[PDB]
Amino acid sequence: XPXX
Amino acid sequence: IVEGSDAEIGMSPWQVMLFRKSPQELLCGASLISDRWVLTAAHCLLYPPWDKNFTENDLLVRIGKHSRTRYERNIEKISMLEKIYIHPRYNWRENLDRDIALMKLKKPVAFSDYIHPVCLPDRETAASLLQAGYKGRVTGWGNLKEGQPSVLQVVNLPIVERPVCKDSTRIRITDNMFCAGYKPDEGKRGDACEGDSGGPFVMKSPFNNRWYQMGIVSWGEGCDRDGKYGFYTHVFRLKKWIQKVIDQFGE
Amino acid sequence: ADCGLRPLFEKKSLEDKTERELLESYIDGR
Ligand SMILES: *[C@@H]1O[C@H](CO)[C@@H](O)[C@H](O)[C@H]1NC(C)=O
Ligand SMILES: [Cl-]
Ligand code: NA
Repeated sequence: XPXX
Repeated sequence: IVEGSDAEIGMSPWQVMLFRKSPQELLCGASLISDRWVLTAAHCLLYPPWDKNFTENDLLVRIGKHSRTRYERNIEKISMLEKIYIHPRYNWRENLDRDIALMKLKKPVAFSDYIHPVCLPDRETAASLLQAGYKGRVTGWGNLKEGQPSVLQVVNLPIVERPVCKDSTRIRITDNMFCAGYKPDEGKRGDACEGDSGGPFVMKSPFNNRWYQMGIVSWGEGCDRDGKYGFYTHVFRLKKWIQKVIDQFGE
Repeated sequence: ADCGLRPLFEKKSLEDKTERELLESYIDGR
């Protein structure tokens, strides 16, 4: 999902 | 960065590290676009599903770095943030559309051999360069595999055709994103990964020999998986917003 | 303004170790  | 290599000294002098004050840790990458403005991904600052919502006082930026961890007294500059600006239509609830944020520093940073801004593309540079099969470059201090590097990593990756990007994922992609990475049939590897988020995807223009930031590391599903691609915020398409913010709040 | 021109590379007429891969993709990538 998001890079994070 | 997966399947990259150590950057050379001063190779990416616009690279910025977004750093949490407490506990002290790397949060994200970012880029220097002028002496007082830094560009990053909105999701580095605001992502409610993970209870993330940083305020200016929670963060620092570190500019001119090479080592991931060492304090580089000689060369790095540590700056405080005056204000964070997140795109108002950043769609965190669905697909990370418009994954972009600006940070204004509390004082201008002095440029040096290690600290220097990247250009933002004009319309024709974007049209000409952001085409499938042309390569850009991603840098960061993120994970080496889906495991942290000693120094800044670099990898070059080709831009991918939109239908291939679209068919690779169930996330609803938009024209404010592009994807990059090798296809399985190209027999090469490489990707950004966690911790590289917010940092720059750059291209060297053959028209004027300058480096332009075309993308921001935004999202992906794992890192360096076969048939998956990294996704990047499309900087040119969001440049109208960048210009509005800087015009209103001061270069 | 002076953006995008690196002190230790373009400003010294020095190339980094992999930038030619980017330039060559303009020839061969499409
Ligand atoms: C984030 O935190 C700020 C306070 O620092 C709050 O005003 C704002 O509503 C929060 N944003 C979201 C979307 O949760
Ligand atoms: Cl194959
Ligand atoms: Na892949």
